Amino acid sequence: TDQATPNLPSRDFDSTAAFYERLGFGIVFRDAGWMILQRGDLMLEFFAHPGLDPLASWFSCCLRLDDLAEFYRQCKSVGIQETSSGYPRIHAPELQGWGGTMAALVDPDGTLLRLIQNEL
Amino acid sequence: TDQATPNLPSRDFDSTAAFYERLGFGIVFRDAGWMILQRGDLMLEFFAHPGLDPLASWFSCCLRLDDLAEFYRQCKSVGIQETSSGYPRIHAPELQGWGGTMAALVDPDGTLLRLIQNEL
Ligand SMILES: [Ca+2]
Repeated sequence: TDQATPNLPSRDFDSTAAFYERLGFGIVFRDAGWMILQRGDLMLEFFAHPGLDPLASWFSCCLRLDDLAEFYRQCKSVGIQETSSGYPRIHAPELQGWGGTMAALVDPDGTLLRLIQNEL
Repeated sequence: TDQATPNLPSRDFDSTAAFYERLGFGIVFRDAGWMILQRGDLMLEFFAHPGLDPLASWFSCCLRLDDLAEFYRQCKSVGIQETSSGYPRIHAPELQGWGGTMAALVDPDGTLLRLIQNEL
């Protein structure tokens, strides 16, 4: 099956893996410069980027989810805080101008994951 | 189905849509700041980034393809040059350091799409 995957920066592969592992992602590949995490059909690939400046980062991807509320619930239960300040953090689901609901997760490297509910 | 999609920059949605249309992608959604292109199961999302410098870009994504050969054949056939610098451009499939094969496509905004043959 053809699939397009995001390529996201990681300042430290161990901390990235540990963060996403709490959300159900497992490592399916890892070498000195590349890491792939998977959670069911969700696949994220990370490149080593020790010099990243999170505040100047335009990195982001979308997670289009069949059940956004489950995932969102999961983020809050492992202790990611609902806040506007610092990272990592989450932003609650909000009705968007396009009739759908969307939340946001910001990971330890300041990467924005837009969480979007699939049109059921 | 859950899916993670890349979010890639575009200085001009018209030039982006016209380039990917030659490779079989259609527009699924477009507004002033966001655009979504689709080719079968491949989904790419673009955000407006008029200040981007295509020669200093860190943006990339992977295309993990059931038939890389076919895709690569379509790139050449629409006239994307196989060269070592400048954009857009293509890099021919290369047996990589994992046993698999890989090619590279650089798009009109300097974005690197790594083209990988899936393991059938
Ligand atoms: Ca056209």
